[PDB]
Amino acid sequence: VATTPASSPVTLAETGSTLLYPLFNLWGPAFHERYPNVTITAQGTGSGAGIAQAAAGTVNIGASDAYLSEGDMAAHKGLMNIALAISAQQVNYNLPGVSEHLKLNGKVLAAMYQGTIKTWDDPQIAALNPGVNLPGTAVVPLHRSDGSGDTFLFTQYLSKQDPEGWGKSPGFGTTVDFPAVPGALGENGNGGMVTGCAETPGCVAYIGISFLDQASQRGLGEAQLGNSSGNFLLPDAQSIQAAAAGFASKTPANQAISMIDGPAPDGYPIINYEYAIVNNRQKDAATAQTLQAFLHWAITDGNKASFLDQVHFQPLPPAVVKLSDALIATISS
Repeated sequence: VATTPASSPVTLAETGSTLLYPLFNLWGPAFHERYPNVTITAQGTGSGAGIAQAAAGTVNIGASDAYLSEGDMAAHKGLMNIALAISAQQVNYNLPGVSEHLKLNGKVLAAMYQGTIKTWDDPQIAALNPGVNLPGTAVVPLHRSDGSGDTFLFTQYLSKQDPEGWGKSPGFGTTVDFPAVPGALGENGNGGMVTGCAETPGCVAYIGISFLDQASQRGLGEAQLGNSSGNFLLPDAQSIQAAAAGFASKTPANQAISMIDGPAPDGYPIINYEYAIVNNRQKDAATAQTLQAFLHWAITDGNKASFLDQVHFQPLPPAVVKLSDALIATISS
């Protein structure tokens, strides 16, 4: 693995995951400060564009919260997903006056997105939140309009917890045919989800953890999500470090692994690796070497708390760092 960038000016273009975007805005300047000859550009366009453009050769780095499907790998040989850090997703809602962190699970959320739960005081919700005065506000299940990693993560949670329902249809993916129910409205990017949700009381939205602060500032509630052990957790360092322990020794060599709804009793149900989608063959030697240098930097120096703590991510455990490096090292020209 090349740990030093070429000396000639090189530009690494990135695009994709709005979830990973805030972090790339920190990494980019830091690396550039260290190696002035290297220019890093990034844009928040959603995981879909990330996968699409990296595959088309339009950018050097596609950012994605979703791993490549077996189909994607077969269609674009040389394309791989390298883990860079661990992140998570929370479920925000707009219910002014409700102080508590409402408890929800994949079964109840699937019902909301399927239109069977139409109000916030529905029996299925009250059963999970005894003592809370739930309003009769109508539920408005919002979803991402653009191909999104958050959609992939959310719909996998729903699919795992509701195998016979959501699991069968519409299943999961970066783009999903959401049930056409009242309020099934589309919003662009995580920002759009925050903004959309804050707009009208009763909204529900799956939003990436790096937008947690913004969501709170807008006065949105944050749900406690139930895991398979019957526990309801908030996404924080503790619950994510606990959920990751479930897959630290079980990550495949190609790193395509779902860490959704794991077995850790105290683990948060929606965590995931953030991926750099990159092609095994680059423009020239200088560019291949610089991309390697940057990616290895990102998973070592870039994984320090000074960086990750700002967007609420956790670092990759060592065995995984090793696997990423092994993939970084195949980047040639």
